[PDB]
Amino acid sequence: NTTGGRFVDKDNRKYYVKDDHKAIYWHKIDGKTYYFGDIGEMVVGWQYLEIPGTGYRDNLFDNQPVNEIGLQEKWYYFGQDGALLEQTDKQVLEAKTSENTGKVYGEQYPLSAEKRTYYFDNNYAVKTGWIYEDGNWYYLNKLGNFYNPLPIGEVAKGWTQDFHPAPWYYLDASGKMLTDWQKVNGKWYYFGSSGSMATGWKYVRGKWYYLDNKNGDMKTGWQYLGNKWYYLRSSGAMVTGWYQDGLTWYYLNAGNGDMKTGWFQVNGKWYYAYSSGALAVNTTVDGYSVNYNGEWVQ
Ligand SMILES: C[N+](C)(C)CCO
Ligand SMILES: C[N+](C)(C)CCO
Ligand SMILES: C[N+](C)(C)CCO
Ligand SMILES: C[N+](C)(C)CCO
Ligand SMILES: C[N+](C)(C)CCO
Ligand SMILES: C[N+](C)(C)CCO
Ligand SMILES: C[N+](C)(C)CCO
Repeated sequence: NTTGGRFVDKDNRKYYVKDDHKAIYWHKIDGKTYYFGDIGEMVVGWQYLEIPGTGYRDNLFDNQPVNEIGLQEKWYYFGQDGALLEQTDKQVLEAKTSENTGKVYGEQYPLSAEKRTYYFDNNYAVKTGWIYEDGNWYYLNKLGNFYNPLPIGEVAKGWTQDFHPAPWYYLDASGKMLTDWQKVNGKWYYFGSSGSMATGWKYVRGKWYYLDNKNGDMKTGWQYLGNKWYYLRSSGAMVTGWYQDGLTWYYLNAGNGDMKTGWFQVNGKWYYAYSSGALAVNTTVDGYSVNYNGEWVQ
């Protein structure tokens, strides 16, 4: 809704001048959208800018006061003629890098040789968060790595937290979200149906597995958890019943799986495990005899 002015080439910059004042920030001119920053220099290419449409950064000229309101910022793409790319779906564009953002008309820089697919929201900003395409989920970065906004809107690869104990996801080499059991850096992780990395005890397909409570990696062998011992086989699955480690027998509780100590009964017969879990065999324990199977013979 800006009219009556004209574009001007001056001082190796581009301005829009109306009645001898310069356009600043966002303007809708002649069916296209432009942005002229804080002093009037028309921008081109990739730009991380305050969002348009509020009025506070819109239809303003440099003779007018500017509200000190700090608006939210997003990525936008402008053509080399300054016109905003008004995309609401997706488009393959030169990759944004450290060398091709925040430039104004007149500044010399090369377009990126590498092109990437960028996704856009209904208001022409680069989209972030989860998107679905061709049978897969991809995550578009919401934040910079851990201030610089460059990563925002890029396709996440590898281990990625989704911030609103934020959930972990793993995206493969093309960005596809993995589900179910996956081996990453030599260790097993379970991502279920939703993609969220499991932690703690998890019942999957009729067996118990323990994933590290913080890191998600599947444990095997003997594990001391919640003041009790459990034995997990090499596949990760929790064992119940009798288990022989070398010559030594252990009994893992039916159901819960915790290792028994002291006197315990299995199918009518009595057994004694020392504090280590080791079954007493062919000896006595406090007056009671136990045979080669560890059974109490009265
Ligand atoms: C990965 N999903 C989009 C299915 C859920 C994340 O909120
Ligand atoms: C990235 N992991 C989820 C594997 C560990 C971080 O604590
Ligand atoms: C070995 N896991 C059971 C952890 C995954 C393969 O099914
Ligand atoms: C039964 N487990 C102890 C293995 C899981 C939590 O109930
Ligand atoms: C079963 N015993 C009698 C051997 C000991 C526990 O009461
Ligand atoms: C860990 N336990 C004490 C249960 C057995 C020794 O490996
Ligand atoms: C002989 N035990 C009772 C110790 C184990 C049989 O599975």
